Amino acid sequence: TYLEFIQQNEERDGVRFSWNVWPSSRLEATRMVVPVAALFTPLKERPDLPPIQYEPVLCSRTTCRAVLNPLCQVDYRAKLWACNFCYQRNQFPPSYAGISELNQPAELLPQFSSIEYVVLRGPQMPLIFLYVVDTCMEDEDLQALKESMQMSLSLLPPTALVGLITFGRMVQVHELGCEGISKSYVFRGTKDLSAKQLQEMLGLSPPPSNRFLQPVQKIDMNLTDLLGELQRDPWPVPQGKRPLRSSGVALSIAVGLLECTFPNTGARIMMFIGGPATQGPGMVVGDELKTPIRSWHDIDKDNAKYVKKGTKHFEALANRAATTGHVIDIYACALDQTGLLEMKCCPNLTGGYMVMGDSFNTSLFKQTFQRVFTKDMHGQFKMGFGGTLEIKTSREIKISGAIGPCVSLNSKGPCVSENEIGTGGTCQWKICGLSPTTTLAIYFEVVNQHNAPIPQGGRGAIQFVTQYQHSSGQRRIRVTTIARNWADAQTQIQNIAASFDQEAAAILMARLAIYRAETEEGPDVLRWLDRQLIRLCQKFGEYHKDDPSSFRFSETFSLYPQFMFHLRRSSFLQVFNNSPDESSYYRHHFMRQDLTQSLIMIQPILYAYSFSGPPEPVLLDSSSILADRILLMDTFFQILIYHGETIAQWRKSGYQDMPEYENFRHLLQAPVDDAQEILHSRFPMPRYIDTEHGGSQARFLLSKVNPSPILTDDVSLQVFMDHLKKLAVS
Ligand SMILES: [Zn+2]
Repeated sequence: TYLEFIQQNEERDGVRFSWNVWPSSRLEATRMVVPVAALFTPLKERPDLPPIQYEPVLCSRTTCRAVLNPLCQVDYRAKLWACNFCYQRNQFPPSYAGISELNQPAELLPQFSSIEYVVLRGPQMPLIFLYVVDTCMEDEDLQALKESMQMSLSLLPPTALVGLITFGRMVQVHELGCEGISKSYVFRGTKDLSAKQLQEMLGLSPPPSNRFLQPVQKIDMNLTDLLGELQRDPWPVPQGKRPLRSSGVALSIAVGLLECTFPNTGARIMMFIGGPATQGPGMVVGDELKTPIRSWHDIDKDNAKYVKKGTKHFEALANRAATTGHVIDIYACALDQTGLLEMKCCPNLTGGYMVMGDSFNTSLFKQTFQRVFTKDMHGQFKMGFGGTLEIKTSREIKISGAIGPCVSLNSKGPCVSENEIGTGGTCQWKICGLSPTTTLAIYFEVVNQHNAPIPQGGRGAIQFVTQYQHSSGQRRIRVTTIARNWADAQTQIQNIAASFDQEAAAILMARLAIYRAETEEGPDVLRWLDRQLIRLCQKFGEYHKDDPSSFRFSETFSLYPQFMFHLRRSSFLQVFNNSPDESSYYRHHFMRQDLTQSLIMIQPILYAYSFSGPPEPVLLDSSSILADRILLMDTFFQILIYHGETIAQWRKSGYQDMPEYENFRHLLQAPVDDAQEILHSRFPMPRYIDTEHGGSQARFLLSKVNPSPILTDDVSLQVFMDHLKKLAVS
């Protein structure tokens, strides 16, 4: 089964390919409109497998150096292995001399196609956490933020190094390790500062001691008291004015601080803001409340003064922190926009988190901020730091590029395609921050000539190697080797077509579309998206020419156009009903999510709970809203519960509470158990809504159903389908 294949290979290798059978011909690979691409989760949580306590064995050929993997043929008589990539014959290290067919090392076993090594790379390093805190907010929000930060301090490893940079109109860099007296350097939040500047201005260069960054359990009590001591920015806010907030200067100081003290090691720069930057480089809006912040209309009509300048400021800091190996988080809670559009590149490129909300004094934020510090079954943070991702391919496949939370390392080589996609031109990327959630999209190109024979073994291989700093300080190397069969398209079209993963392809094409819209500022992303959908219909559909009623799709393709119908009208591509900060927020989380959550984002799921049936997903239509059943809707960003008319009065009357009807008792608790399960797992925490037929709060449900570029923009899926069928049969 291909369903069973897709599911097993993601659970084991954390990979979802657009096509699980690849065409031998580079010419026919183009003719299949969706490229050979994969969603890749490098740290896919794998509790069944143990960590391997020795060094990976590497192919001795200089131009290759691939890791020993289960696809390598082994001469158990001669104690040699042949690399599946370059066919070099390699000897095993003398530790393996007792290798045999029935007693082979872990890396050769098919259960370890995905494997993690624990290696020794010199001195261990403690985790670093730099809190950059906005103090231009109300005392309630500031006090609530103080609790969450004190709480996070209690969870950090005892050896972890912490530091505090507070800022309002001024930027104050605090000094730790000093007890009985505390110093602080104060900067104007009006001028920018470089690394070499800050080093000389702060005078920088077996228990270790740095002035600005100190161990947690060693200076634990002084800081948690200080966070409670922290009060508002003392400057008064005049009439109709916004506080002078200089977040861009504080971030530049925070980035430059770690840059010339602890470069090239794990560090989180966590910026908390309760409003937009109003002063200094990186400013998003003036201090006059008379002038509104932003809108997609203002920037479109070129009426946004501070957008282009401020964006360049944060882009410069993002590439400095990514080059240094540092993570930048942004926790923004305010009643209005905070500048996420101009700041998105800092978490987007370093793998840092982006969190939205109305205030810090909400359940939503407090629960989200502690999910950041979720520990695994061994008591260690689920965070990884300074990940280097190297990909190696068979000589018939080249790498077009990657799309997701990463930065290119500019590693050229034979596997790198000349035609680039996303973050391309390299076979290595840096990912400063990652978790078992982090999912990149890698795009490949079949290079084998059209009339060339099928490659040697009949299957193409791809190896993913991820070296990262574990949250325990250990150096880990995660290796995943996959293989898919080559196919002669001239004789095996149905084999290729049957291996199509429509869910993976839809998301893989979505990342292309969103990257092309958000980056490079494409004007007609939909016209590309519509054209590719029509070709896929013309290629893999069944029809008689000029007969739209004849058109049909097999089960392997039938869901793809519906995905495209919701994608092209979703908030990731149509932004003019959200604020620029909101649009950047949705795209930030989509670009780093697995397949399951990505499908939920593009096409929200609607489960119906009715008698005489288990919970069944139903069409996102007003027709699904029936009186007999209770429906759950997941939007990823939000969860909603809705009860029909007849069920609404049953519950208020209390038949649930009757000892007669245990029948109704479990029907109104089943979706709440299911909703609460998604609540306490997803990151960030989604906002939750429970409503009924009266539905004062049920407006978002109806706004997601029946809500009101060659293909039609009509809201009715059928009208979109009948137009797609018409064009596919031309
Ligand atoms: Zn090799």
